[PDB]
Amino acid sequence: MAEVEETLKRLQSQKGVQGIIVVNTEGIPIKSTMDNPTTTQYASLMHSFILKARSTVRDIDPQNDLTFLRIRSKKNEIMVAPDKDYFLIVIQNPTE
Amino acid sequence: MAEVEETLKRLQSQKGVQGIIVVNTEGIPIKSTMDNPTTTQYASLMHSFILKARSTVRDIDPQNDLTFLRIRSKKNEIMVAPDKDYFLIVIQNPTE
Amino acid sequence: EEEKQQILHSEEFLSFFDHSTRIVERALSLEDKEGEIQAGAKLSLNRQFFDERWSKHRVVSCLDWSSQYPELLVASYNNNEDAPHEPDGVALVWNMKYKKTTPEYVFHCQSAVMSATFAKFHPNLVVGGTYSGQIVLWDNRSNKRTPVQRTPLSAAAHTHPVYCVNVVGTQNAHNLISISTDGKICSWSLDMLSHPQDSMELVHKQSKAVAVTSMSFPVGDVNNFVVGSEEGSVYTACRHGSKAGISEMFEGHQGPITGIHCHAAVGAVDFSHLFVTSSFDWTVKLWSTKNNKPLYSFEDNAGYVYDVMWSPTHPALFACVDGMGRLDLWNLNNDTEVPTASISVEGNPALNRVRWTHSGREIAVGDSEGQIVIYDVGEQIAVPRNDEWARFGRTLAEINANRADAEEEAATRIPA
Amino acid sequence: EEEKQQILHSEEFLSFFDHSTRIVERALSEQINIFFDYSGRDLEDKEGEIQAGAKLSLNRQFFDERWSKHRVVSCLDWSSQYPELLVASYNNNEDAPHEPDGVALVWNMKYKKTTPEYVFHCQSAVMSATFAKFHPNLVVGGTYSGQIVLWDNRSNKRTPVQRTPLSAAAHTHPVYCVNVVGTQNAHNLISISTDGKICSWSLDMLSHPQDSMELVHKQSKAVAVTSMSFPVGDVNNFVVGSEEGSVYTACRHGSKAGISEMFEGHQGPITGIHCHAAVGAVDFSHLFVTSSFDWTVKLWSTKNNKPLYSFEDNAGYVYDVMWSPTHPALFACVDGMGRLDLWNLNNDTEVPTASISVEGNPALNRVRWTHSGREIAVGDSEGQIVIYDVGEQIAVPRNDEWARFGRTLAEINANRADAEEEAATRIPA
Amino acid sequence: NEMFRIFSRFNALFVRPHIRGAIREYQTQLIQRVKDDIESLHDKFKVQYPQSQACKMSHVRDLPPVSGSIIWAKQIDRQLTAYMKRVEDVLGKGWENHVEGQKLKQDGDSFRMKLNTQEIFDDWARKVQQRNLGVSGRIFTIESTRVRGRTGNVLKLKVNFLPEIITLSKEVRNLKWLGFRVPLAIVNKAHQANQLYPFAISLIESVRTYERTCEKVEERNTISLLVAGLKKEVQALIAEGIALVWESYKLDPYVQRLAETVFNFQEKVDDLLIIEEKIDLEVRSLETCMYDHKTFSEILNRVQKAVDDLNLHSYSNLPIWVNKLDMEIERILGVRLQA
Repeated sequence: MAEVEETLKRLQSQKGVQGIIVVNTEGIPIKSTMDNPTTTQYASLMHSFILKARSTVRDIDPQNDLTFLRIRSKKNEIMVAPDKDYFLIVIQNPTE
Repeated sequence: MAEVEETLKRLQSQKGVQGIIVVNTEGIPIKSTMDNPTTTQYASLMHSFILKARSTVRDIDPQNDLTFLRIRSKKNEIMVAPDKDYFLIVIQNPTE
Repeated sequence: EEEKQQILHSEEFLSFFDHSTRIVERALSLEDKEGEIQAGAKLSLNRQFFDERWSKHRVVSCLDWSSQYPELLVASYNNNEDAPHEPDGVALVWNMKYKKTTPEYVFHCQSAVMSATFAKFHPNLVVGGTYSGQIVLWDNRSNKRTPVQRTPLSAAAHTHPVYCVNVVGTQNAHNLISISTDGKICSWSLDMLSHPQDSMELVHKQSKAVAVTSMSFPVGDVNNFVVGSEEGSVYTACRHGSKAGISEMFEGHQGPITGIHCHAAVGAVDFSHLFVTSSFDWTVKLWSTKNNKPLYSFEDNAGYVYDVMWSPTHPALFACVDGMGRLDLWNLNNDTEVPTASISVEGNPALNRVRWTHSGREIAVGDSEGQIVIYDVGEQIAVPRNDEWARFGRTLAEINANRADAEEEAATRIPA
Repeated sequence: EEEKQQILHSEEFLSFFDHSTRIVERALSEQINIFFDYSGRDLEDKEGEIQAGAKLSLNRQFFDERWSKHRVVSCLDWSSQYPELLVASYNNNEDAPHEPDGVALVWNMKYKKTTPEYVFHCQSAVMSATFAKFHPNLVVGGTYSGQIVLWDNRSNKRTPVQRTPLSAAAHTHPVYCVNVVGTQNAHNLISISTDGKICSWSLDMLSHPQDSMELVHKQSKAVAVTSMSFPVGDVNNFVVGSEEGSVYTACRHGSKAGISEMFEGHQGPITGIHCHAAVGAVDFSHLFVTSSFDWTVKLWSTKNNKPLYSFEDNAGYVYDVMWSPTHPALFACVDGMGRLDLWNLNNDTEVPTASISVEGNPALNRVRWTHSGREIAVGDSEGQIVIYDVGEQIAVPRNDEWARFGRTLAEINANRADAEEEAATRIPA
Repeated sequence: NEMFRIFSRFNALFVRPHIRGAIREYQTQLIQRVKDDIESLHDKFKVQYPQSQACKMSHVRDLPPVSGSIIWAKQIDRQLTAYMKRVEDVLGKGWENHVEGQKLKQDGDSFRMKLNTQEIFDDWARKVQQRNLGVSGRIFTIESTRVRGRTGNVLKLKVNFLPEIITLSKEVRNLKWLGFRVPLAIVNKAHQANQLYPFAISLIESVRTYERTCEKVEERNTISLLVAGLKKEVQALIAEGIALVWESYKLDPYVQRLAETVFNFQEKVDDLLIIEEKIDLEVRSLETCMYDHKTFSEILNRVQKAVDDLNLHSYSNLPIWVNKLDMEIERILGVRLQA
């Protein structure tokens, strides 16, 4: 718990980070640091993107690196890291 | 004139670049010099994932401009971006 | 491709691709089991393909790696000695990567097939010839193990048993060369196989033609090849031209040409003059285009050497095999007298042909009993540096000077 | 809430989170911006001033704060199987007594991450720290209490996986330093205690060593092993340093097991003894480097009873030194003043060839270059391991530099013989 | 240093007809350099050895403190003497004839006065004589004291040892290396302490292991009866050790037996902790499980496999633990049945 939380706080220790959220497909985040309605809504949105990306991967190659898939867009480098038990979605910056 | 071919050579011969497709906005790769079906399937998968990313963005805020989607997979972790005008493919490994 | 180009050649699409490519480029810019490089990567006899329906009572005839895809082995079998009812002779294949012992196309041949090789000019098929006067083509596309088409076994084609054949010309313009025991130089049209595209009754030394038992051509020099002889008169076979044929009767042995390939190692020093040869008289010598006599030799084993076809990268290594059942890979830059990589097969059985892979990554070996054994040939000896290629060429020149010096010493030191 | 707290505290999910954070590092360090410039025109100022010390330039200070509270670099050894990182053996957590006395961090080279890719916690202070080349999922370290333990870098436990038991036959005295000895065929990780026991152990049994013996020489006088040195391959032969100040060459195998020879040239306790770290065509097994707290960096020969040559540049008690892994001439040097004074024997003998003086006396304890020698690593009192890059101003070894170094060694022997003759002539009547 | 390098280069011109001229030309520069060197040596000596940064580095080297200060002073004196000898060789014997040489001689006399170290040796000997120590005659020196919150004597039984013995051993080693006189009776006592040191380390490790076992019992008081056999074995071994005397020759075999017992207790405690966590999780899960026959059967089978493993584990009071587990299962099943 505290190990994963410290790892998240270290990866998001970069200044200006939009938000690093340990997430879930259930529409709520495992560990987020944003506004609660926005965090739950973005958790559901990332759940939808995660299901679509999982189907896309299984269509392309069903044995790929299916534990993380970032979105390094200019707005937020959305580092989705869906684990096997939990999940993560880190809307991060393009710098660090 | 040679800018498109230069971009294809840049994003296809980068640091571990999988290959570059100057594809149209339909998603599927344009220049496929082998069995095109794998390129079209992977590009349709990536277009579905990009639409999912757009849906998540609009869930957060639809007026966000995107640079790329940093897809991470064992076949070709694509840092590409399917667009409404074309599709520029850049699949490379940041650690390689 | 017009729509693909127009999607590519849009100005906005080209600019977006350039910006995204530059941005992405700037953003993204056991060991002990691996410790057998100099002690096993050059010789790792692994793939023991022996189809008992074919391997038993049969020997190995020749071998090659397919240019279209080197993952397979395009090799034939010799005359099945104890199969009066069963097929006379066919070709097996063991995939290098995939673990499938069955050949993808067991082209069973009615006669006894002489030798064969794959062909990437029309990569759907394989080609070969018979030990009774036929050359046939079979394809992995078809579903018949018999010959898809046969060259006309008449005066036009190789009447005598033609043991060597090669598809002269790449996919640009292919004309399957055939050389007969009766010396019928026959560049055959790979598409129209009714009659060969060329019918040249090759001969040398005042039309007293020799038995061309080992055909070889320089890499890319489609206008000149090299033909071995049973009488040893290996005369440089010009391939293109009116007077094309075996001209310079360089004699660098004392027996029939066992197996000879053009020593076409590639690097800084272009050794296209040299050509590795093997004799029936246990005389593995290095004949060359300039060196009318054998430049340097090797006569270690008592029995006759099987064949010689060095790898196409390092001029130092002379890939061959001993008649007493052992490999023979002598690296010239490593040693000049003793055979360097004289690996020994199990049971010391003889072979009649062997070949490195088309990439040089593995040097397989045949068997008299038919057990096809493939030995990996890694980068310990096959990786030629440009300096190492130049070093081997300079060592060859120094050895030529030393041979001239030793000949002079013998000439001035013979007590007469 | 309860579900998220249980998921985070769950073992498999926490391990997946750690692996994902490792990937987060491997991406966050590898994620450059969009319009970054790589044309190389901006290096005009860098190459213009590179003519005054290109061979010395700090790369990155991969220090920390949760494990560096007044805990200097107890050891240093660049990794081999995954050479993209280095270790940082922090000293005892004196400034943080609440923390355990041993917190071993890993400095970074591939990524710009201050935190490490692993950790090796220790109950006592880590005396030495070794990264295992033949085992790719762990490291080696010895407690200042005297326990040589192992905490894996690939597992999920910074605590000792298996500690050396405090047996009476074991190293009850503090284990000063150990070496990752033995190949895959016969691995025997040797040890050296404050008493100096040569625990030629086995790979597995961390409580039962394969071979152990408290060493003594000079009429069975026990010697405190200041450091461990040996030729690369010589299982029996070895060298050592003494707290009382007498380097003694050691035999491991044979009936004369222990310090067989004793080449004493220093004037005090031996700081560090690295062997011939770059042997070209010549064989430099008859001599080695030596460091001592007597303000003089020595060079003692395995043959010569007295030391071969002395570099006495230190104005005070030196810290640590070692020859370069690549250049036979170059030999890194470091004292208490932080004076990175790598000297090239064949190039610049009298003065240190590469003088890099970090001000404020950066409290070096061990200065170790990379396994490939691209950057030399040394750490001050705090633990800021400054990897000064070994640029080509000194890094390049000549084609004849092996033969030229052998000729320079012969010339050094000749000049030493001449000095001995002059000293003999200086004896009056 | 530059002047010394120049002198070393020009040493080949001693017989040449320019040596005296060079000496006359560079006498003033050599005197100034000698004054600068004497000033630097005086500044280094004014750097206080007792709180030196180099002294901190030497403590980082793990040397004894007073011996290390003496070693630093000796190294400074060796550097000063070497510089003086090099200067005397460069400028000839009787270097005090010049004014700069006389000033250098005065500075060297001041440095020799300020760098004795015999006073440090005498102070160390006086401190050792004042101490006059000897311990470890009794095995379990029961240091029972009223702990914070517990007035009962917290029995910190152990050999009569401390870091002072290690300090004495290091001081003896340093004195042997540096050549000093000392209280040789204290030296013999230090030799005996160095002999007994591994046994003392084993005793301290046994005390730490016993503390760890007590902490494990305090944690898993819910399983404290289950490791009762290990607790009884450890208590018996500790009683035997307490009966033993640390001066006894049997101290080594007693320490070996105590180490074996401590290792057994630690392994048993760890295994029992893992098993007890599994059992408690199984009990809670069976209480909160879905009320279905298959689910109850699966929970019961998991509990039974855990019970079989625990029986193989060779814990103490297995029937009592089985009875407690059965009663708990009965209560859980009763709640489920009422519902």
